[PDB]
Amino acid sequence: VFQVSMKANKYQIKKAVKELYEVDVLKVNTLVRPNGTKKAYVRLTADYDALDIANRIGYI
Amino acid sequence: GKGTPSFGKRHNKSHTLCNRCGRRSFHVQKKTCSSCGYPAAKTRSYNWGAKAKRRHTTGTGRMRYLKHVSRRFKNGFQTGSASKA
Amino acid sequence: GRVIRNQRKGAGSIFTSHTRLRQGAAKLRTLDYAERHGYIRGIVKQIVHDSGRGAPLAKVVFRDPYKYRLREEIFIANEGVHTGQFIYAGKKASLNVGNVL
Amino acid sequence: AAQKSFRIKQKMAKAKKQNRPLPQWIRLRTNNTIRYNAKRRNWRRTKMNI
Amino acid sequence: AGVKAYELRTKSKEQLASQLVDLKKELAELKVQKLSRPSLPKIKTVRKSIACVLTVINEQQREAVRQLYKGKKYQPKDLRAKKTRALRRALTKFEASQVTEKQRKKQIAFPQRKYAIKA
RNA sequence: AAACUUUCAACAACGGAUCUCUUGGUUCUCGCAUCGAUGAAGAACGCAGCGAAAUGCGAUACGUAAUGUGAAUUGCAGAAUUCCGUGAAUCAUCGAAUCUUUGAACGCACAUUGCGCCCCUUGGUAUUCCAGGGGGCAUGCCUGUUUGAGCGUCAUUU
RNA sequence: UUGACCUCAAAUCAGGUAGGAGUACCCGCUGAACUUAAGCAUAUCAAUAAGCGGAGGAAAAGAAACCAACCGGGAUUGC
RNA sequence: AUAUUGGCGAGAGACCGAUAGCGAACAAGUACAGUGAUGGAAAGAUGAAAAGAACUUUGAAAAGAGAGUGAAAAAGUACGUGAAAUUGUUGAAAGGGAAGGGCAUUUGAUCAGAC
RNA sequence: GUCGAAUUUGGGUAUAGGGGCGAAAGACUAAUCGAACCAUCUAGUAGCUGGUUCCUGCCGAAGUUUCCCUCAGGAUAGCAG
RNA sequence: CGUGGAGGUCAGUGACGAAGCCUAGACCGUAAGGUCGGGUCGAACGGCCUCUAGUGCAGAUCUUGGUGGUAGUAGCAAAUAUUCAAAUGAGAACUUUGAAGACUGAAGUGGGGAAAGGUUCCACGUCAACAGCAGUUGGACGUGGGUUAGUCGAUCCUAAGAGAUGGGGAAGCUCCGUUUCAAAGGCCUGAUUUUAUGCAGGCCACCAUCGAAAGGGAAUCCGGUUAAGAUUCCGGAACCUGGAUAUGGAUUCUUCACGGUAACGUAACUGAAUGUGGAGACGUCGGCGCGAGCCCUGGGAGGAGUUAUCUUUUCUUCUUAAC
RNA sequence: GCUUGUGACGGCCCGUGAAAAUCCACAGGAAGGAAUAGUUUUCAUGCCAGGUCGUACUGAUAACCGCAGCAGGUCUCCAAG
RNA sequence: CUAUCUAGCGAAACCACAGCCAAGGGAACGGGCUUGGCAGAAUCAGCGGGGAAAGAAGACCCUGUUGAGCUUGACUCUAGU
Ligand SMILES: [Zn+2]
Repeated sequence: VFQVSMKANKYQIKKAVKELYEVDVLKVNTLVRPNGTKKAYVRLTADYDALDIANRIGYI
Repeated sequence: GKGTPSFGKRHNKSHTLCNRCGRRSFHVQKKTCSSCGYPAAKTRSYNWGAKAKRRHTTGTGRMRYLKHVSRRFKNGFQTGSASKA
Repeated sequence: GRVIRNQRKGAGSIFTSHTRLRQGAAKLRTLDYAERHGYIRGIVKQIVHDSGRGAPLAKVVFRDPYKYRLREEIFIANEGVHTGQFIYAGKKASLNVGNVL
Repeated sequence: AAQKSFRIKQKMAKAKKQNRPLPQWIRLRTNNTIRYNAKRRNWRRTKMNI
Repeated sequence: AGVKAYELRTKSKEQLASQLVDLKKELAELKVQKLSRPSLPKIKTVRKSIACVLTVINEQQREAVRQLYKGKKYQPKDLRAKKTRALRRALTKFEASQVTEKQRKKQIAFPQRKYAIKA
């Protein structure tokens, strides 16, 4: 679950996650939140587990 | 029945937001702003609307570029950079 | 006073004509070159009702004399004209009902 | 309405951010006079007309 | 603290580019560790340092094209003078000092003679 | 005779007059000439460690660079080396920049955050399909250029 | 046949320029009525308010197809 | 040489002083009203310094009573002073369908002068 | 009362103030209609109504003349200071 | 006589208390007013000679603000109706839970939406204000969480209409006019693989664009899941469009399929320009046939209710999506 | 039986009850093709992608409009014995 | 079901000052003035005689050198033709 730029689309989000985190995106879901911000639901392939990546970033 | 019962039948907005001013004055079917005259090239303003023009005149906004022009005049409209005097 | 009802008709705001279902401009064929010296044979495809008038209209089909084309005409049907008839349009066309002379 | 344009939902987000009381520490400022939020708006009292 | 602009001027465009993407990384974990701790005023210094790096980078390529277009007419419009729309349209001093020979001869022959009146 | 009503005093209420103030207004004088397609004025949305507003600013976002002064900012927290300093400041100054989306507003649109085309480049086994980054594609008009149309028209041919 | 001239086009052709804002003061254009006349219509408000076009630091005007009738004056502007 | 309630920067006044002076001394062309064009307020003053009342006690709490700060809480963010209408408490007096007033004096309360 | 149609109704759209729309009531045109609303001209004019702020001293009227589209007003003589 | 301000003068008063305010206490003046004493208060203010005016209020259905009697009064009575107990709390007619009694009675007081609203949704804490009694409760207050799409919509088309352009009016803001007195535009295939697309060609004549979340329209279903979201997440199973692409299959020496008399059939089974046809694509009412869901009902396999008496009994589960 | 879909008919009209995008088919014969090998991607299977904005909730004797938590007004779907 | 009594909550109209009559005179119909009758605290539920009760600067009538809507062989003009 990521907070993404309002100007982004799902192609940029998929590419950006790959560059920053060296992980593969399976799908992207976007919703503009009621506070005028974009939230992204980034699902990794079964090759990767988000549990070991979320704490790699530093939030868990 | 022209009072309270008729007031329950107003649910279709005659105006929406205006791109150029934003005052909820873009008449939808006429496609013309009621307040700022949009989408005319000029801006609607009148010598009988003295109060109205005072509301939407130069200075009532951020003045994003015209503020600095006055001191730029004082410096002779100079160019370059200061040389560590 | 106030302007009167026969005065308000010229603004053409609500006093226009109702033309959603009207078939088309029921005109004659053009006088290009093939009628002023000869004729051209045509076929009646269908005779249909016209909203607004009480006279039926005919769909008369001709072959284009200058392109591989099947230009179709909207005539006012003569009483006696039937679907499948042959229509002759020219100067030397016979004196028969349905012909354009 | 449920189906809405981005202008409307964007301008509602602006009005949702602005809907909360005064920050507490501002009244502790030197030479402060603002005692509360005079532009607070609630959905039941006055309408936004957007 | 932050970065010193006068230190950024010495490095080339390749070293600044690494530093800019280096600072971009650093601000990214500051944002990640801010959401847990109550306050973090260090993010301010990194944001300003990125801006300083970007600004010093910008002047290096902007001067690179001034020297590329040095000594010729038709400079890029964003590198010309921003005096004033009216003043920019104003006639030059050479074009305002053009004079006809009919007046040029009169100026040479008959200027205002400096005269005093005492005696 | 109490109660109650009325009148006055003290004290206490209700209320915000008066008195005394004033970073405000008003009027008069003096001096100056400086918006915008190199994109104005205006509008929308955003930006602070903790701000809703005002004020400031624009994804470099209460700001960057440069110059001066020279130790603060302050409601709290934090940072201190930046303190005999190429250096604090919500400081002054400001000549370099950034300046989201719009707006005369300009690829076509707009009650849509809608729909194309061209140029360079990158990826998907790809001039053609999809995607990314960068630069473009309004109208009137002047001067110049180039490709043209007209038995309008000259000369030359064969 | 070829090369010109005239005229008219096209181009995301090279270079530009107009727009919009502000508009107290100026140059035009359009133009009322309230009112006064003890009514009211010409008249007056007023060659004004409103409306439109167009500039500057001032604008505009300006060096006589002028004024005068004197023993002539001598751009314009303002008092 | 003339004009100038717009812009910029100044100097002033037998001008106004918070219902005045610009509509606006304050987050004012704001809050707010209307579909709209437009319409449009209210609102300044603790103290030199928050020193903005530690602590005890009654109460579920708000608060009360003490204690304290302060030159002053007869200055407690309902804050300079703090009027009137209107109100409570105490004290005094009068009152058989109004009250209030004038001349004159009795009675009660109070009081200046003069010695 | 009418209730299968000269029916009921939503959304879109067109028609704008001496103008619209009217199976016609001067009806309706945003609780406003025998001429909507908003701003400006505009402190519009009124022979008419109402009000018009401190004390003491001295003096002290008129409702009558003539003219006036004059009769709830003015001008004029008179009365007063 | 009094008020705001100005020139002069009293080397005027004052933090040892100016101004203001209150005072059935005193004094002066016919009066306008003036003076003093006491309380409160905290920073400025007067006498006299003159100057000046935004200079004196009881009223204007005066203006703005404030406050009474009325008055603890009118009232808080439409929409069938509440009761007992426990829990919580300082406090319960009103909150929660249980029980009982009722109502809406399927063109509902039920379950979803359009317009509109904008966070009202959900959790936690919480009752100063609001819910015209109350309040521990709330659509209130404080703090937060929450809206996941190739398939649902918009996005595309056009309708009534709106509206640039080329032009024509108009002093002018602007009006007409949408194919009109326009040199109005763009797609396929070649040719060279100095290569960009110049150059081979032919074809095309309509003609900006905006305008419907109920019209037209490519394609997704079931089950599960949250405090709060789902035809959007998860699991499973699909389809559509666009684009690259190989194998199998199909067909040919009678070069581009066979079979059936036929209506026609199949797994395919070369077909450029051009032209023709269809679908998109359509009123309403009447009765009649068929389908689907529901309703009714029998046997059987389970569960619940009544059982002084009777009742092989009353209620309830037995389902099957897109493709 | 109720509700709803659908079919074939009938009645009715001086009313005869939209448009386009898009999709397919047909006629036509341009061109390209076969033998040690060719051709079809309207057959099947196999590969990749599908952007942007909306999506919570009420929808009304308390969330909309009526100065309000107002006996008013506000279009529609499902409908048991 | 109200009205009534209670707990809670809690307005408005209107108000010169007020509230017992007879007659008189008086702006020709007094609550107040004069002469009389009378006259005892504080009050509750009703009531519709009075307060010429309240609600509106009479919409009828008239006046004003105040209008407007409409009409026409009014006066003076005008678009169009
Ligand atoms: Zn506008």
